[PDB]
Amino acid sequence: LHSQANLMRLKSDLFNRYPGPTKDDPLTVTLGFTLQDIVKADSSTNEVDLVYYEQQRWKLNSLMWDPNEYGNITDFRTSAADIWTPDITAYSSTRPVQVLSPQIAVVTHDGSVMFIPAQRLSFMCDPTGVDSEEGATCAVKFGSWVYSGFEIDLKTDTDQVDLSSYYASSKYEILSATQTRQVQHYSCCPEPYIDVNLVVKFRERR
Amino acid sequence: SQANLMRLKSDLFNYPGPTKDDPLTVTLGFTLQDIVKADSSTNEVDLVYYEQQRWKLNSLMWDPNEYGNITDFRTSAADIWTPDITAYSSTRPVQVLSPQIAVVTHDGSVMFIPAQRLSFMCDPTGVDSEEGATCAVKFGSWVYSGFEIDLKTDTDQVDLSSYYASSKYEILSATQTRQVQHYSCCPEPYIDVNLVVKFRERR
Amino acid sequence: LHSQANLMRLKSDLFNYPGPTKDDPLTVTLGFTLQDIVKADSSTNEVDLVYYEQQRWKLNSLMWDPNEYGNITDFRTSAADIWTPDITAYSSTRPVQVLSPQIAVVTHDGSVMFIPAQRLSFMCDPTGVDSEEGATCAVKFGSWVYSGFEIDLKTDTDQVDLSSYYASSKYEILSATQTRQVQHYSCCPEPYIDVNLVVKFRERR
Amino acid sequence: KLHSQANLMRLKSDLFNYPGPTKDDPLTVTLGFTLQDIVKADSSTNEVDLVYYEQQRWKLNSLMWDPNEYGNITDFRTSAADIWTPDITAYSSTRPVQVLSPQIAVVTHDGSVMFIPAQRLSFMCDPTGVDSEEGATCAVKFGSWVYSGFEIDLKTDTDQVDLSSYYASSKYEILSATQTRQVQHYSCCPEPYIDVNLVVKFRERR
Amino acid sequence: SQANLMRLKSDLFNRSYPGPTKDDPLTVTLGFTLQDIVKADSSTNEVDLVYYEQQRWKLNSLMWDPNEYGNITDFRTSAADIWTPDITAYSSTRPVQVLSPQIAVVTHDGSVMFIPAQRLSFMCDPTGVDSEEGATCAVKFGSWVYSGFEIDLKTDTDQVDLSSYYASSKYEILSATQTRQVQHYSCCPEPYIDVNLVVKFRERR
Ligand SMILES: CN1[C@@H](C[C@@H](O)c2ccccc2)CCC[C@H]1CC(=O)c1ccccc1
Ligand SMILES: CN1[C@@H](C[C@@H](O)c2ccccc2)CCC[C@H]1CC(=O)c1ccccc1
Ligand SMILES: CN1[C@@H](C[C@@H](O)c2ccccc2)CCC[C@H]1CC(=O)c1ccccc1
Ligand SMILES: CN1[C@@H](C[C@@H](O)c2ccccc2)CCC[C@H]1CC(=O)c1ccccc1
Ligand SMILES: CN1[C@@H](C[C@@H](O)c2ccccc2)CCC[C@H]1CC(=O)c1ccccc1
Repeated sequence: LHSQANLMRLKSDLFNRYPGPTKDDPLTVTLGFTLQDIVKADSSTNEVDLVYYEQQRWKLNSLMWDPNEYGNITDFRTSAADIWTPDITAYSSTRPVQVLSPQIAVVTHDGSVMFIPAQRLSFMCDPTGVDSEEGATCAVKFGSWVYSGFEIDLKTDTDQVDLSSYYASSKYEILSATQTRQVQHYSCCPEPYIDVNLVVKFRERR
Repeated sequence: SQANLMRLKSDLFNYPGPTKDDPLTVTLGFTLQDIVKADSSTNEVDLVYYEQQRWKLNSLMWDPNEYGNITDFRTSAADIWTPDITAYSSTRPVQVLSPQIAVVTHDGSVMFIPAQRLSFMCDPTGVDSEEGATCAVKFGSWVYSGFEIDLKTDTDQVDLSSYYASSKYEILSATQTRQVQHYSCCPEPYIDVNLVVKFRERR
Repeated sequence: LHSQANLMRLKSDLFNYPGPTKDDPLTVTLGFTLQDIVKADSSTNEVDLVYYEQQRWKLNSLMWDPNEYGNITDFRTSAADIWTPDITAYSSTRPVQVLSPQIAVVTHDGSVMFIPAQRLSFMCDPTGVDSEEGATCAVKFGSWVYSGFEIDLKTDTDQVDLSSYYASSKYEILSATQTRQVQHYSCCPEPYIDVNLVVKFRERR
Repeated sequence: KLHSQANLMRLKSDLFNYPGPTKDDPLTVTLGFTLQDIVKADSSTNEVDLVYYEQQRWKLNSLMWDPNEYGNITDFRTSAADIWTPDITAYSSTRPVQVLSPQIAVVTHDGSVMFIPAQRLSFMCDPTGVDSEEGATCAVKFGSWVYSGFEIDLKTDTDQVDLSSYYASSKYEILSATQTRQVQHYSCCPEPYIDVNLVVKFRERR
Repeated sequence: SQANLMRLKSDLFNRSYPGPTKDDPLTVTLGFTLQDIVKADSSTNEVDLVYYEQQRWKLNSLMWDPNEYGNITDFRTSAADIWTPDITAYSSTRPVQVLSPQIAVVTHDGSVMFIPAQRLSFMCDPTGVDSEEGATCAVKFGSWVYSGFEIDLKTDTDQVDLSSYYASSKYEILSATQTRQVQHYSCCPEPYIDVNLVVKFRERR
């Protein structure tokens, strides 16, 4: 019972009292993808639909505390709406992302945050060769829409997409799936933007 | 009578979810109402069902004698904490087919029974045979591990007593089973109730 | 401004109810006007209807004396500004699509009327629709969370209003009835009330 | 510049900080349709989809002001949500209307308001004969859902639907399109309701 | 540095913009980046595009001195925190779908840049797409409610940016131009400004 009034004393003290990153306050977001399924490939429009979850990690000094003086709370679940989250976007989506999981994140006492939204995405992809041995290869990069490498940097823990939850009876078998940090330039802006590029080769099952 | 109830609600409302120190057990039961569609071009199947959810909070307890012998009441689910029970292998956002209103009883227990339509990952191969198709989908808290939310069932049988009698697909069997599993994000295990459905096309 | 200010003052007073109970129960009267059977899907056994649903109920908490409020006898209000019953179609397969403005009318005796137009997909096997005998389907409506002890349902007629049915629909209506029923549900000991809409239809000749 | 926006921000504050029409204080709404396109005709469901915009004009004494007491301001743009708007609805839609334009109205100093939303509407319509020289004919009426002829009256400026912006390469050519005020009874209510009936004759382009 | 920023945004927002007037007009620069022609429907004559709409404008009310806010020169903010122009496609057939965060960048001289990604269905007869010559379609963009006297438009170039066009699209772009036009509409005596996007395209191979 005391435990609950310690948490709401913490949540109140952190929240009731962060404008996003700046070049003076740069931030690094670690990204990693777990591909659950390739649902559909449309060769009349060259759209492919993926189901996956995107693990996101970042850290802020604004959210730090000392467990010692909050009944030894080390972390808490909270709405993603109640905290700053990064605007990590797919570059070649052809439809708005459909969110498949609760929008709840976990804040740890070192100020570190973790969010793992599950999503359905339609993206630009030519499935030619998916009915052949070689299969088809498509790619899609993910990055902050409005924050350049000076404000938001990206990182991965591995270049292999997690395939351990891939749906074993999908219409499409995964032949490879990698995730790789890149740096590119864009017409709007002198400054470079960071992406993590998701490349997947796939073909029709047996 | 009415004054008692509007006093009770304002008293009870004016809980930050479960913690390791204060865990919660949620009881789950499924009632399968219809297998609407089986798509063999994308391997997706669409179900209409209820998700019975039961849990209990000390913070929602009261003495009926102090509130005109009121023992329970209806409230919007938005007025109370509800569990983030999610299908692991959905391919589209869940569509809610019923009012989201729960019932709280004086012992702090809550019952909530939403109707939903879910598209999930399922290969219907064999649905046009005697032996039918078989698919599974597991349900659980997205963000709470077994240390914060535990699950249980009262029965391993999915309720088929209202299943639509003229559906395109007849149900051969449907079971609900609690499992424990690990996920890459986290060292703590997460609990699920796995729904396994066997079905085929109607005569 | 004098009748305008009398209405501001009235809506203030009334709006500034925890739903029905066993002690303070409620009767909702329902009627359906079927405008169209839009689509029958025999690959999924789903049929789509367009109709409007007249709802009536009465709260003592919405009563006022017109003499105290400039002889105002009734007013239009947003459905969100008042309590509305949770009348739900039992066998829907998609969320209900609202086709009309969500505005109710409250009268000085506390009665309320609300008449939402809706597109509904519900579970229906349309087999026989291409024969002289036609197809037959049913969908029942009722409170999701209130039993017969908290909400009762009534109809004025068992005939669905077909006077606005689309004359050039793909589907011709052989009959349409609306019938009050009392039934038990697994969740609960106490029976719930429904109004059962039974439509009989065939492909246009 | 600064001053004229000081006066505008004043006016809006003063006007915004009306319960709809009553029998004692009824309102006349003028309606006019501009048909942009017949997008689709579905003879499997007898539904037709139109894109059009709906000109709405009405006048309120509560929105009246003196231009001379507010820096010679004679009108302003405002969010359609910041004011009362009429609940004009199609009687035979088969799907919720989709709004294709910003929801912004213009209020003039005499209390008059104009609002011209673009919409896509599916409504009940048997396209039988769209592939003949005579074409198909369909009708849909528009009116206040909850206000009778005692509360809201409807009028048109012309019985001709504006076809000057009809899409020249539509799948369907317009033979005629008219808008006509009618009076009718409905089961719910002893009071008659007003509608403007839009009658369109069309055929396949060839 | 955090403090200065949260001091600025606070200063700019909770202490003042009512949109443009005839007395205080605004010029918006528009540029399009065509990403993909996704679909061409010859049964309904609709074509779906994915594109950016680069928008620039400038407000005196959004100006500040960097020396009074720790030499801050710009900042990111949600599109909802500020006024944005109501730039609309004239001939869309469905509501626009937003594909990117709605976040803008404000600079100390009061200038704003906003680059939303969108998918649009618009009116387009794709006859000829299966030929060497291809199909031609056009769609104009402008303020829905502001005339040339309130909002003017300009382009930075006649060339639609094709440098990110999807290389394996079903349709290859033959040309794409963006041209400012002036037009009168039935509602209003004043002329309304548009930027007209004209795209020539054909099936790939
Ligand atoms: C750079 N950005 C790209 C998208 C890009 O962020 C991206 C890169 C990789 C993966 C996803 C998105 C497309 C056009 C929009 C711009 C960012 C942008 O919107 C902006 C706005 C105002 C000032 C400065 C920048
Ligand atoms: C564990 N979880 C699974 C979903 C899982 O909760 C589940 C299990 C069974 C049935 C449905 C969902 C997918 C990936 C996301 C993680 C949980 C998760 O989102 C999280 C976020 C921050 C900190 C700790 C955990
Ligand atoms: C009884 N009810 C039916 C729906 C039922 O209300 C109904 C009846 C006729 C027509 C439509 C709906 C489906 C399963 C859910 C339950 C109501 C229900 O959700 C509930 C929740 C907590 C305590 C007691 C009851
Ligand atoms: C009159 N109305 C018609 C629609 C009608 O307004 C209409 C007429 C022409 C074109 C469109 C709609 C359908 C059924 C609903 C009723 C009005 C209505 O909703 C109501 C509600 C409470 C009290 C009194 C009236
Ligand atoms: C002029 N306008 C056009 C749209 C037009 O702004 C446009 C032009 C080019 C490209 C897109 C939109 C269609 C009909 C609506 C009117 C503007 C309009 O809605 C209005 C409303 C009240 C008072 C004055 C004007």
